[PDB]
Amino acid sequence: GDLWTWRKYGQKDILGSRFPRGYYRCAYKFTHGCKATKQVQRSETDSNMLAITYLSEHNHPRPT
Amino acid sequence: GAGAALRQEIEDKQLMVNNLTDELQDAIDEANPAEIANTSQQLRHARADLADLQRRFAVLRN
Ligand SMILES: [Zn+2]
Repeated sequence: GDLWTWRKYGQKDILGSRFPRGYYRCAYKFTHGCKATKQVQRSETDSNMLAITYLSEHNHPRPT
Repeated sequence: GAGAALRQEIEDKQLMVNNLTDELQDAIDEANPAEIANTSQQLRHARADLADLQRRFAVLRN
């Protein structure tokens, strides 16, 4: 799951994967000064697995 | 300012450049020449993108 709003600022070609890592920053980065980011990795092999790395908590509640 | 999205885009790119730099230095610490090649190559592209967005800004200043 994930209850926050994000904007993808970049992706990296990983070695031994056709699935690039997504680099996401909070939609509120600019409006609210939010520092929060997350990195998202899917696996072409393992179908259902999803690997996310969250860096920094949000400086606001999650929105409706 | 009108071209304030250009200010945003720039910082988003500068952020990716910082991640790619972190990883490149992590890869140098780990002595992983394959990951050095991968990250350094993609860091050139990211930094050129950054350079291009900054040229666009300097234009508006003028
Ligand atoms: Zn946030």
